[PDB]
Amino acid sequence: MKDWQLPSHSGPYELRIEVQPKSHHRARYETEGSRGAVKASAGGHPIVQLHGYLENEPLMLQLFIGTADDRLLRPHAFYQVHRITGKTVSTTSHEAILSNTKVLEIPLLPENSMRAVIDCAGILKLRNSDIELRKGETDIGRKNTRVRLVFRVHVPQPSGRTLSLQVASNPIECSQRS
DNA sequence: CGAGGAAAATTG
DNA sequence: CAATTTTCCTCG
Repeated sequence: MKDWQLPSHSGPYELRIEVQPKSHHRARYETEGSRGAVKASAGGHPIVQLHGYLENEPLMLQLFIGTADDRLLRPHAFYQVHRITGKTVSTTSHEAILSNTKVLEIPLLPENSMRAVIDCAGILKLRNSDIELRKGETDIGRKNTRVRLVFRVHVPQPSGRTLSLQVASNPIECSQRS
């Protein structure tokens, strides 16, 4: 259900998420698109801050979404939707649709305290029945209503070594019945 | 306003 | 048949 006790670290640098949301996101449907977005049982929007690269060179962070499978990940289902609310502090946020995969290329400014708060992305539920007739693909069919987040950064050091990171956020789950 | 809970439909 | 889902409803 959660594995936050076994980090890999990146030398003298460390890219980790600050305030973490709950694993019970509320993804609505394309037929009832109205509510459902970035929130938690009470209050705890997700935050992403890098504490390591302290050079005058800029950096670009990318997001990699992958369903909550067992060992090898699968091609993301369809958790792709926009948002709307003055509280949508889009200081650092971006999206990138891929062949059955969703990614977010969020760049980091130079001296902006390396801040990247997440409060401008909602969540849509993937109608399993619609993904059942999909055939071939192994996206959210009918027994997998859970996806996983994988944050990855890539900052090349001007000397002889690349600084790449890979974090894993909690799996998004809309089904309430175990 | 959002979210959760419950209800329900359909599919396997 | 039960599994699982689906969408709604109600509620905070």
